[PDB]
Amino acid sequence: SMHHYQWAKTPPMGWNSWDCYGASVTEDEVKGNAEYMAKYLKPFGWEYVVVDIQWYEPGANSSIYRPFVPLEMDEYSRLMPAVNRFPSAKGGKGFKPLADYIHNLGLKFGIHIMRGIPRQAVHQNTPILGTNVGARDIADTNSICPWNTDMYGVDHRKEGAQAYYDSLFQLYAQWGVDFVKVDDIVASKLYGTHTEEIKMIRKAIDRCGRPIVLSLSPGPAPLDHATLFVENANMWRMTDDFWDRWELLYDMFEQCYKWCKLVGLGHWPDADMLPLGHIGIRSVDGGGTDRMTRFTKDEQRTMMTLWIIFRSPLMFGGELRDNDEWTLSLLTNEEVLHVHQNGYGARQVYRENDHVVWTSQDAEGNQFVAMFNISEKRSVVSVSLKDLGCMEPMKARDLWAKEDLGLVKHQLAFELGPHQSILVKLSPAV
Amino acid sequence: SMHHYQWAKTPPMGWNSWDCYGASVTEDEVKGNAEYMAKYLKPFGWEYVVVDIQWYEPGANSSIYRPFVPLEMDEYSRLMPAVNRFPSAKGGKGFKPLADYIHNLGLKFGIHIMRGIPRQAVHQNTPILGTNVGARDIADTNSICPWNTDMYGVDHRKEGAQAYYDSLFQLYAQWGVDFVKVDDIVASKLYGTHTEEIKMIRKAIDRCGRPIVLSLSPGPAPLDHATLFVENANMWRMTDDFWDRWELLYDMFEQCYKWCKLVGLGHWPDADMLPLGHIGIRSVDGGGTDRMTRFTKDEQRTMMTLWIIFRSPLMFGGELRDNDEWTLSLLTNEEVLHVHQNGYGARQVYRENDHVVWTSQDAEGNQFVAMFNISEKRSVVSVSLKDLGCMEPMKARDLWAKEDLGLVKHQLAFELGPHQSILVKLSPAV
Amino acid sequence: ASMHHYQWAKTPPMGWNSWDCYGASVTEDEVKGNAEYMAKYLKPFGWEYVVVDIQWYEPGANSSIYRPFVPLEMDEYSRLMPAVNRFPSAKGGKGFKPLADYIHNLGLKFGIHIMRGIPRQAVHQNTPILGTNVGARDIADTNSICPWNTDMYGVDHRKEGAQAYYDSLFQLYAQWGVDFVKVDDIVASKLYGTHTEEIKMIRKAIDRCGRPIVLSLSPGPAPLDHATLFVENANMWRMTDDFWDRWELLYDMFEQCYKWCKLVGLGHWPDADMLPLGHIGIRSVDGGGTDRMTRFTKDEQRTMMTLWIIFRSPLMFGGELRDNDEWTLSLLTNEEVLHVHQNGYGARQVYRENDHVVWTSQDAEGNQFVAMFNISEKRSVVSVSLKDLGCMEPMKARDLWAKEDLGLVKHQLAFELGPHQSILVKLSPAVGKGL
Amino acid sequence: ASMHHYQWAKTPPMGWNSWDCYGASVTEDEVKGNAEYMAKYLKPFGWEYVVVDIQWYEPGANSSIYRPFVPLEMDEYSRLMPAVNRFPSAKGGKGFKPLADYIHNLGLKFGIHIMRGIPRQAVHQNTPILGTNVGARDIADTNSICPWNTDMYGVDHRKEGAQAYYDSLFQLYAQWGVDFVKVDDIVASKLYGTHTEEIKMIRKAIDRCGRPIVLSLSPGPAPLDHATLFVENANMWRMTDDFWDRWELLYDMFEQCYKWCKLVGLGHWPDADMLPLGHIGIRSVDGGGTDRMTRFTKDEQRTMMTLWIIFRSPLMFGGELRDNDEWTLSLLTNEEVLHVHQNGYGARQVYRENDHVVWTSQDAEGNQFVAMFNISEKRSVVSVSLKDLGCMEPMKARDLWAKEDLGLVKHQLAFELGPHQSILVKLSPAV
Repeated sequence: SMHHYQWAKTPPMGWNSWDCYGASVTEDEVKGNAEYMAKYLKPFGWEYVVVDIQWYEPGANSSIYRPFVPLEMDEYSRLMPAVNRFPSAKGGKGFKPLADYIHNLGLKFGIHIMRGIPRQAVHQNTPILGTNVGARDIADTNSICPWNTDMYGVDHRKEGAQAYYDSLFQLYAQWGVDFVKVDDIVASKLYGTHTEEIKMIRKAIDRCGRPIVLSLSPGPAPLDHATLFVENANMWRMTDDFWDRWELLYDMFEQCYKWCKLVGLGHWPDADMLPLGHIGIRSVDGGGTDRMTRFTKDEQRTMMTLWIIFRSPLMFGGELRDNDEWTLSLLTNEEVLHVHQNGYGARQVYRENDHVVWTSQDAEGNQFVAMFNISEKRSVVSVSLKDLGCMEPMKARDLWAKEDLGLVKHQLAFELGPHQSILVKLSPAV
Repeated sequence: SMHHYQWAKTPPMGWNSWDCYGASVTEDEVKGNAEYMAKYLKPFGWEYVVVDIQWYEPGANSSIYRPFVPLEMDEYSRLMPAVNRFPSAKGGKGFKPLADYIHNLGLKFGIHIMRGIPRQAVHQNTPILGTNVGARDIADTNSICPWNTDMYGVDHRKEGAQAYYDSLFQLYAQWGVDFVKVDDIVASKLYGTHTEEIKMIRKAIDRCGRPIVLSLSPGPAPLDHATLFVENANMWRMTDDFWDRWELLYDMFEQCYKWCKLVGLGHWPDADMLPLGHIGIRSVDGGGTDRMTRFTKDEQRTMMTLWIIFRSPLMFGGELRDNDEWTLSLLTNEEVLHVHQNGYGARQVYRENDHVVWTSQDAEGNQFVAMFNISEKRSVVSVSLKDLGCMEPMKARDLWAKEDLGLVKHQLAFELGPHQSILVKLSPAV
Repeated sequence: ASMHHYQWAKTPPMGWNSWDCYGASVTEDEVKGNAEYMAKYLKPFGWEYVVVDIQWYEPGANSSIYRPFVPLEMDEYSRLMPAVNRFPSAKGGKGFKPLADYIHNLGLKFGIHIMRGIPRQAVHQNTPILGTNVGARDIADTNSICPWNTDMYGVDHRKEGAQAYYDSLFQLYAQWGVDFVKVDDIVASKLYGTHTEEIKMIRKAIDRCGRPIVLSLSPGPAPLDHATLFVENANMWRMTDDFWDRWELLYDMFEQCYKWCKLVGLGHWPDADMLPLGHIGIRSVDGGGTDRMTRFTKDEQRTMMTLWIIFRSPLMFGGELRDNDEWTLSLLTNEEVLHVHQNGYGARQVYRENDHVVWTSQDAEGNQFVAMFNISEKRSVVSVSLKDLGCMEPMKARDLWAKEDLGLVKHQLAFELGPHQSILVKLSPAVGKGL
Repeated sequence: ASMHHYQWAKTPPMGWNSWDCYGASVTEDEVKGNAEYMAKYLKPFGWEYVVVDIQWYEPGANSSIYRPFVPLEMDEYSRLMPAVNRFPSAKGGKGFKPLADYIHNLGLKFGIHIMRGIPRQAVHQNTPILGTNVGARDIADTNSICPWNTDMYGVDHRKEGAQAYYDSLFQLYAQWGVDFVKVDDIVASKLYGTHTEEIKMIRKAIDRCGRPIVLSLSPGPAPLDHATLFVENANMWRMTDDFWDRWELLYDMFEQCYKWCKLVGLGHWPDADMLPLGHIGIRSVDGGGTDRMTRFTKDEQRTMMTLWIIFRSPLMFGGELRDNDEWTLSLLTNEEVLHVHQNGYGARQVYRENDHVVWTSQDAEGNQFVAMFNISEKRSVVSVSLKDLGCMEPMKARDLWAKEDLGLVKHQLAFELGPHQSILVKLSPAV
């Protein structure tokens, strides 16, 4: 129904600078991660290189924002890249040179924005492109982000509000942006979902003339706005910021369950970025510092398995150049990636005693089953073929291990350690 | 496995005794409505004859309950039909004779039940079939319905709880019940959604060996439980009790918008019963008494048109034998019903200035467009073919009037009075 | 002091209550034994109420955990009655009169717990109401229960006969000689909030019954939003949910006292709940414990007594009195401390900072009382200046619990206090007095 | 008894406030004209505060609707200052000292409105805080705004300098001669609830400034949960959101008085808000009205005065005084009625039933005051027994507004009262 669905026919795959560099990534870091993606990941689908929040804040140095500071901005109230961090942006070029470089690697370019219009623009009353009202005249008088001071909300009832958002996506299209992650929009402790700005952004993107995939943040996303999200966004965060802590991974199981009927071509509920590999380099969030992910290998596989079968977008959050062989292997298993790319219909078959099973299928007769022990004790997790809707015996294969398991006549059953999972393909017997 | 979806491949259509007779319908009134349906309505899909709440309360005489009164019940804590109101239930036969009669007319039989176990069973500690525990041992000590005194909630953690629900659906299956409307389960001012009982009921149905369509009430249904409802129920009420008042009809537009992505084969968000024809005979609800519906003809058409394109179940709430020719005409237009039976993908194309357009399609390429003026002022309501996704000129037909309208080149546009609508079919031009 | 019933509780009620020791299950013999102990060791210090707590009408009660949907003992007018197995003197329809007589003969007063409403078994049978032709069924609220007890349904004040039922209850209680009623499921409720209309019906029933009956309301937390209602209708009302011998609950009470201090006055006492001292949990499993001596340390026990004393909470001892040791009894028989509860007024939090708190009050003879508390986890000096107390000159100081003169204080009071430890001090004039 | 600042408001403050007539936009000449009126006609009856309401620091203010995000008049120490265009005597950095001097010379007292916090522009420019090496930006809360005005950010009491900033504000206000401050965005907030920590900083700043400054808090509804806090820190606090000349809001006040009546006492006055009487809405558009005489009927006006009087709310006239008619003035100059406000105590609701309400209070000479109200839509007799008043014998009765003896009353007071009409009666011992 919505043309923009065609811009994300499978769930977006890429890298995002937040978990490794907070608000502070530099051009060289972005390029290095892009070069890695081009070389090792791109043939497996990984394509977006996304500069996360506050690329317009020259003094950013962490995940903790420096409040009330000046921001780089053009003459039409539009935030611009900090030239110290992004030297190719010198001379008002913005992100075009960086985006060109990324496109020349065969990749796509993404940016984070904060909902609204900068506070400094509203206080100074700087101009808006394409109208003779000033920034001050389109601001909401009662709309802020509770955890960041950069912006005020834009009031869609005001003349010039749509013009401002149109002008942002003109700029981003000029730069060659392919993806935008809009933040302080899905959930807010003070205000709830900013629905009207979502609609203004949808319209701005549709007018700018370029395919720009729309990601919305942060969660938890209310189901009450399911129709709005499904129709307007290509991806939307189910949860608040995800980190390498078991408790947050445990919690994702329920959110997937809650959102599974709204997953479909072009509109992807988002389990958030993958905190794998080397993270916390200039981020202090998640209760950690400079580290390798604190998820155990079992937890890492559990996460990948759930995000894969659910069909979350996959946005790697570590510094890619520091990946070891293990970490790279989580990204490049063709059999596993078939479930994400070509599976559909994912659903929770059951959840009982902290054992969970999910299943999906492809168009070729295969059924995929992800079985999870999300308890604190080792245990056998099982599911009958009848509960999967398989009426005959099936061949089983462990997709992560790439290992035939033989014929299964009645049930699948595996001993799984705490937080451990397995992903199995069932197919018709020979 | 959602095998129960197959029991409601299209949204259930039928008649329900609440709006005309409150809690107090008699066997004769049910039979008469069933005979009418067999004769005039069955070829158009109308098939369920549903006895609404409190068939077990011999003194019921209104929509206002008589609180704390004795209820008709068997020896296993199961409510039974009141023999004074349902004479064929003499001798412990329950509803089997009535259901047989209804089946012999080529129709299906439905009943209303209240969640839980009767308070009188708990207080007397009457037995539960198939166990040695008593009613008192399975009751929740803190679960009531705030607007009816008949039951206490059942506690799924107690031994015997599932046995009790299993026993209910064994009885209903013995009677030949094809449809159950379970109340005090979706929403509750005191407790929210009774999720655990929904699951016990799903299980009891699945175990009883007969196809029984599951309807849940009352709304508003939380979007947060969309997965649970979609997987467990065939229909669930979006709203608190719907009545012949413009305000409630106006409000339904938003609920349909909220629920539209969860509508699909086997699982139907429910806009509630149609307060058409002669209602309020022994009901005082909705702010009215014995009357013909207070919806104007335009309003009645507006309602039918929205429920049709949305694919709400259609449960007629008036005393059918008092239909006039106008009222019957709302129920026997095959061209309109096709949109309900075979349409899919219904969505709100836009809502602006209290003008609303919805569209859906069938697999044969027809596009259906419902255009609504829900404002207080006459106006032209229009929509471009482009916004419908039609890339060239089309022919249009008014489905209610059964009248070709000719070619449309750029936009559909009609003058519509306040609260008036039209339903149009678009197909390729010659 | 507009309301006549204020005169029935000029000082905050003091007594004993069966809940913390015996749950819902106390017997006549236990009640009498605690009364006898009170008469002989406590009565000269103001302890006078002997309160039979919840479910004296439930013959099979055996714990603090209620046995749901069981038969209850009741008369022919929908009124609950004492279980005769547990209260043998109630045989022959006499109810509590004999037990109350016995208590009155000791020079004490008698109290009972009731649950708001009318028994569900009355409403379902539709049993009669004294003094009217409507039945129990016709006065019940169709949407009013207690979420943690199944005995009753609420009564709907709009229905004819509702007031007659409550009047009839207090006619019964007056006939028995009841001097005190603790009405439960009325102040707070997870489902419904405060049952204001029933509070008013009960005020009226009491006023009509012709006997002075002190009205206690339970359970908390009491909303400040209903401060006026509570102040004008009740003699005491619970500030908190059930209090037990856990430091965390005692720590929390400091804030609730702060919140309620301006509504404390003659006849109308915010209630910090019963004192879980001595031997408790005999047939109670609440509070996370079983049969035990209170888990409060001695310091905690003093800290509790000190706050309740200066605050002017009602004092309802919750342990089985006959098992008191010397230490426990000493908490109850210090006249110098009790003077602060009986004759103090104006109690206020002077400050709270770094988990140090100081409260002060005074009497009409110009003595000033100061309670100082370390509610942190570390030993520390807690101090307060005379200026902050409003004392303009040097004062003599005395440690009321220790009964020990501390000498002259020129500028400030200051004491090293262990974690959870407190002190209660009296300040009186030095200028103008001999040496 | 305990708090020294109670002695600065031994009776409930009485005065005039510019909001209901001039919104945010009053001028020096308008203030001075109202003050002159007060001095001439009102001062002998207790009216003494002349209060300049919100946004005296916003030079372009022109209504009750704020002009968001505009630059504000401010000194080098992040402190808002009077707009010299509106207050010409403030020229040359003198602030409100000349105006306050003029007012004091009339035998009156001077009040100002402030918004909680520190100005956004000070935080963005990081202007200094007097007496310290920190800046405004170092003391601001990053998640604390007013939802209905854009001028300030909240101050974070945990930060070094925070107290110094509020101390500096009250040093300025004391230098000017301020005698009363109304602090807004502090009692209630849709986003954040009661700003309890800033109330305590303000209490402390006032206590340190060396001058008696009566502390009024706004806006309501004030939560009873914070009764202690308000009673101990403030001289008055708003029970309600902004009160206007609409029956519905007057009707609602009866319940708020009932809820707050036990916390009324010397020095600490729950506040039923300003009196929308006389000529209001001159440059205000709030309350659903424009330039007008109050839409309260005479009966409603009396009913309001009567409740505020017996309850002992502060009395802050909100109209342009110079346009009073003889009627309006009469509501302010009845000494017999005012005695109930000045010397009454113990006010309580005797009952409320069928939209009839009776309040009573007394004085120390044993007079008893009874206010009887018909707040229904129908004419009716409203009565109350002497027994319910606690009068154990017959009493003389006098209608205080009419100044008319009514004779001996043996058993009950009873009067036929129109809808929204009331009466105020004094009962005193017979012979």
